[PDB]
Amino acid sequence: QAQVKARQHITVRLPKKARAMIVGEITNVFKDKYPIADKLKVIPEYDVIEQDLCKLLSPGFPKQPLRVYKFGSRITGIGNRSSDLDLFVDIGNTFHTFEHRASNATVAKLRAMRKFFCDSEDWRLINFIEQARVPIIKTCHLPTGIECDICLNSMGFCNTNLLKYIFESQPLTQYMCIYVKNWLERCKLTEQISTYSITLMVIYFLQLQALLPPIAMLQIEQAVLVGPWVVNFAQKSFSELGLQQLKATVPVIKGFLRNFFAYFAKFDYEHFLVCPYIGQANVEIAKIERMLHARYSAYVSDNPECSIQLKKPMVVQDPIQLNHNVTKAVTKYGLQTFVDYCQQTAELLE
RNA sequence: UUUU
Ligand SMILES: [Mg+2]
Ligand SMILES: [Mg+2]
Repeated sequence: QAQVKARQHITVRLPKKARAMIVGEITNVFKDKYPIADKLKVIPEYDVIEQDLCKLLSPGFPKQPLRVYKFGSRITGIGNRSSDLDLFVDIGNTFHTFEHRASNATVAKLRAMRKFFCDSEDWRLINFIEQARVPIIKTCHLPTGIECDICLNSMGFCNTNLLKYIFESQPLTQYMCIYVKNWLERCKLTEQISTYSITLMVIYFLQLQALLPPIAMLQIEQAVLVGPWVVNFAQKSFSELGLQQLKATVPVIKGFLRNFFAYFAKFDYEHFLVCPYIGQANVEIAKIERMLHARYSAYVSDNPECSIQLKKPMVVQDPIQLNHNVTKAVTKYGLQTFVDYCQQTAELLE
């Protein structure tokens, strides 16, 4: 539904559902959605899901290692009761193996898992996505009714741990991510700009305010790796880095949110990228690849096809899987819509 | 293009 392409000189209007949230009192996140989201980091239903996954799959893979990992918005603390649950099933100590493109061994495991879900009475198979970069099974866990995305890739679990450390260290980050997440949904932009992408933009914004560390700062070398990617981070106390941990009040949340939207309304996406790995302002698309760690340089030297896709309208770099522009699918019209909504949202916050 |  691109009116933007036809009338690029016209600001695409902020949807009313979004307008009414922004214009309305922001207290909902501070007093209602945050307690829900915090409680959803741990609930008994997750245990049932993990247990049922082990019961279902252990026969098919008779005596090999099997371990289930939870990740996604629920685990980091920005989920809601309708959120799905993302799960990484490690079969055969596959955790530390990174697959740029899903290997045949990986895809083979996924096809076998599919049949178990159909046959089982406890699960309802929804989708089988072998073609996606991260192949997943979408299935409903009928006992709890919770929709699950099952994958064989450990990177999601790894960046969920990073997010959880950030949120707990600097709770303002969590409040902001819950707000922009709901904003994104009311703006109907989730198909282009994901919740995860906007979380990285919030973290990067807060890094520029000297309230969060650069992720590279937390990885000075021993290192834990998933292929060429450094997935461990030093859980340094923010006091040790001089980072003050703010008391998140409605006024302070509202001020950072307004500055967040204002910043990305005026951000130069043509020459710069969102870079929580470097965590410094004005990180140029032209110089980013030379600022990455030796394992990336080594990895792209032998595999140039695996380098980060920088020839896109919007570049947001995953701070761990440094070869991943998480906004690579955003179109110039989708970006323009995002910019317009940011602009109009910043105004409504004053 | 589809998890994060
Ligand atoms: Mg999820
Ligand atoms: Mg999911």
